[PDB]
Amino acid sequence: HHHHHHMVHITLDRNTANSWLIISKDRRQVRMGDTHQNVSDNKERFSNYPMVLGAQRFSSGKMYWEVDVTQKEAWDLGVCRDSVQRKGQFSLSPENGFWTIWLWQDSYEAGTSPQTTLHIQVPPCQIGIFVDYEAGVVSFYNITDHGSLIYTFSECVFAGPLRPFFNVGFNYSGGNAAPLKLCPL
Ligand SMILES: Cn1ccc(C(=O)NC[C@H]2CCCO2)n1
Repeated sequence: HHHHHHMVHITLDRNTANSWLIISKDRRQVRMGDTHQNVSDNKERFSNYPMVLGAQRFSSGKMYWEVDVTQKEAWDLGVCRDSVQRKGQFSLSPENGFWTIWLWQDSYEAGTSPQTTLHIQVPPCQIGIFVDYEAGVVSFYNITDHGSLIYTFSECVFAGPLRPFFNVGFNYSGGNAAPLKLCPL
């Protein structure tokens, strides 16, 4: 792919984070804490899952960023509507305003309804995310495997401003403590 030149500098929005997340001072890394991180509750925070949004809002153009997932067992990544539900249980689907992929139990899947099996020969350590707002496209790339395509959502109906979306996953196993990191441009 030749999307690197649409690179954007993403930072995480503390105010949207689940109350157990720890966001680094530079707002470029997030991990699961072992307890509540001593913040007040607010209507923006994801309550049920270890999720957080980027601060940036996109309503036009082409955007590209990269995320480091090294040594994680579980995570979700992509974009979502600014108006997605924050509280209670929900599925990651385009009907609910999410365009995402994930790792779970040694398999990679795209957040369609129902979910789609991904075919990855080289487990990725870094994921590239490309959004073309006007075209209605969200694509995922395997940076570890020379940028190979993972998945394309096309005919997307964004229906609002988009925000970068992250889920660090639970750490019931003790094997999923590692952070998500936004990689330098
Ligand atoms: C499950 N559910 C429905 C609505 C809410 C909500 O807004 N909670 C946030 C807090 C902290 C201050 C006000 O309430 N949570």
